[PDB]
Amino acid sequence: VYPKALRDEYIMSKTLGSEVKLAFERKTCKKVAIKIISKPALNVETEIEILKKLNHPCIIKIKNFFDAEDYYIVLELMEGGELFDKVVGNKRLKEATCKLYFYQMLLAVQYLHENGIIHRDLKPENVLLSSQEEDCLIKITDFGHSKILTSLMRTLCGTPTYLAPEVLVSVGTAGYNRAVDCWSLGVILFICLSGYPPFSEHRTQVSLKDQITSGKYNFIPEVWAEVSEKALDLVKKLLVVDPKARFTTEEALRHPWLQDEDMKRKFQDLLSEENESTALPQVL
Ligand SMILES: COc1cc(-c2cnc(N)c(-c3ccc(C(N)=O)cc3)c2)ccc1O
Repeated sequence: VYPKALRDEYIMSKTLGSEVKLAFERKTCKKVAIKIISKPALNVETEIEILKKLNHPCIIKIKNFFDAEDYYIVLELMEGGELFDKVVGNKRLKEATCKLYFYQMLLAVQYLHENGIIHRDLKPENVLLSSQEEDCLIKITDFGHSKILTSLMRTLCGTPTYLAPEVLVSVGTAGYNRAVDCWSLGVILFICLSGYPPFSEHRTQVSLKDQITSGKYNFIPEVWAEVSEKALDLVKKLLVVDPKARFTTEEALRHPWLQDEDMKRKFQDLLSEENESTALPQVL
């Protein structure tokens, strides 16, 4: 059974994932999502400490937290469910929709990056859709694995006299960890546009570690011929092996594919519409 303190504010309903439960807030009769996590502590102390501090349309907000036998985390409820469900089993979203979704993905991740945060676990199932409309807001979720951006920094201005070699060498590449969420975005954009994974083991004898390190991804021109060159061009620039050359969230946001005033207009429209709920009258 659930804590008295939890049951006291919420009315636990059905299951949504596995675990995430649906619940109603007593005060308001509004639907919320409650994530349960059994005992560990580190990932949560931080996911909360992060979520609490974050503030963006395309990042999931935390509504409440319960430290008990297990951990209960109360979040905004995304009604469209996971993005994974939209692409699983070679389903595929129309390009215009991918641009819409990916644009928000870029905004969200750029946001984290501006704030010294690295998600590190971006997958189709950590992206949630605000409704069942395929014209909806998406939100990034699952900050369990996030890093937060100085060891080297200090080590640097000192006596390199005893400093091991490997550490100085580590400098050239230091400070580029975020590049890994851009990889992941790349992988995601691929699956979305095509229907299929860039590096799977379906019909191929080359290892998976080797497809990825090489950069050589299963490219099936039959499916891709349906997809624009502008789109695919971007996928290519995110799936760069060298992280220093890889596209950043910003370079991606400046890419031709994303200079599309309609998709941006639709996102606007979509934005304000969510905000009508909270719209405070303001000074004129
Ligand atoms: C179609 O209905 C479904 C909804 C959900 C669902 C709805 N809202 C959410 N906030 C979440 C959710 C997903 C991931 C996490 C995380 N990993 O921390 C937290 C909350 C899920 C899921 C399936 C559905 O069929």
